[PDB]
Parts: sequence; structure tokens; C-alpha cells
Amino acid sequence: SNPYQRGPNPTRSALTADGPFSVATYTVSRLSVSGFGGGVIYYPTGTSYTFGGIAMSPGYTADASSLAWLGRRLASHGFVVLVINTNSRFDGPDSRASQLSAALNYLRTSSPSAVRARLDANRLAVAGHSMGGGGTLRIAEQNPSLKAAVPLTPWHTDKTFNTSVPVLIVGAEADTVAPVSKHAIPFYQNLPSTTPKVYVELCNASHIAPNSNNAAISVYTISWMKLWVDNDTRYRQFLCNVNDPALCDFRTNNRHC
Ligand SMILES: [Cl-]
Ligand SMILES: [Cl-]
Repeated sequence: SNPYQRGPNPTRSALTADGPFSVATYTVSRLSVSGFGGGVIYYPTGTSYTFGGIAMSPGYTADASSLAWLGRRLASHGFVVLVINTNSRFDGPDSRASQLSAALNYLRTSSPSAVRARLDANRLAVAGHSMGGGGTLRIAEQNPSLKAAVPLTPWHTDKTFNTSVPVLIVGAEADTVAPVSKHAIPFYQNLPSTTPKVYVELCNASHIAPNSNNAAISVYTISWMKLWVDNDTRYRQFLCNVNDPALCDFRTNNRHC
């Protein structure tokens, strides 16, 4: 049952470190693509399976290296992951959405054959930090064929996204760049009631929490992508009946349980 299932039965512990797949990396040079600023593809190797794809945007004034740990972590659990560099480090959220859109098309159509051989382009998702998270919400509204969206410490001036794409937002309690009461929580609240949605808020963390290995980001991001990109119900356990001391808030419409 479930053609998209990959990897062993998950444990919490297993989801805080790199997963069972070996990872290869491919550098996409800035000048080799129009529509975004290149970046790095992390993707499984040593295997004949295909996997869903994820495009992920860094945040404000940031480079793709800021999310390298997470690009690798996701890929190691069975995903083809392109972490972009933006055309300019100063690009805003809706610009980042357009470049996510270009990056997804690049992964499907123009990436190396080794990468395309590992990709099922029918199952794609998006994630991003800060302003990249705002871009993630924008693209999920523009393109509802996406399987999932994970905005990390997101920032946007628009607060309402009418999307049917399942959304998990990570806020940071002590974020002063994108205070959750002004960004993350309004985004969560304003999503359609019918859309499966989860908000998790990290105790004591600030805006830079996504820029380094973080156990909670790892668990919630892997689990949401597995549940929606792979239809993998083994990962519902981490997302349902949650009682997680790393969190200082938790909200859900419980559509995914
Ligand atoms: Cl913009
Ligand atoms: Cl398409």
C-alpha cells in the first residue's frame, strides 16, 4: 500500500538527524538559469527510487548556504531539494515566490539527468525562511497543484493567502524580525478553514533559528513533507496529539489526523 512510501518506520529521534538515503549535491550556477539565482540541489543517490521535489528559498539578505543543513536533511530522508539563491539578496517575498516557481520548473525540465532520474515531478512542495516563507505562502496561493508548503519564521506584508495547499508554519517565540503576532499567527489564522494547517511556535527561538540544525524544525518539516508529498500516514503520529516541550504554542484545524 502507498506507492510513494520510502524509508523505514520513523522514530522522533531518527527525524532529528540525516535520514537513510545517501545524498548527492549539484551546484546550479547563477548565470546558468533565468528566473532565479541558481542554488544547490540535494538529492538521493545509491537508489533506484523516485522522490518528490521541494524548492526552498532563504531569507532576507541571505544565501542558500543558510539552509544547507535543511536541504541536506530533507534530501537524506528521501526528497529532491533545490535551495535557491535569489536574483538579488534584497528581493522581497513575492519576488521570491516567482523565483520558487522558476526553480520548480527548472527541477522538472532542465536539471541534470541524474537529478531528473530521482524526481517524481508530479509531487512538488515549497519551503522558505523569512521573506522566503512569505514567498512560500504566495506561491501556494498562485499554484495549488503544490502538495505542501512550510513557511519558516515567515514575513510578508500581505496577511491572507487563499490556498488549498496544506500549510505548516513554524514561528519563533522571540522573533523580532518577523514577530509572530504580526506575521506567522495572522498567516495561520487567515488560511482557509477547509485547508489542513498547523502552526508550531518554538520556545525561546529567534528569527535565526532556521539557519542551523534545529530538532523541532527537522521533525515538523520532514513530517509535513512526508505526510503530503508522499501521502505517508506513518508521519501523522508526529503531527497529531502533540505534546512537545520545545513548543510554546500549537494550533491546528486537525484535518490531517
Ligand atoms: Cl517582492
Ligand atoms: Cl508544469
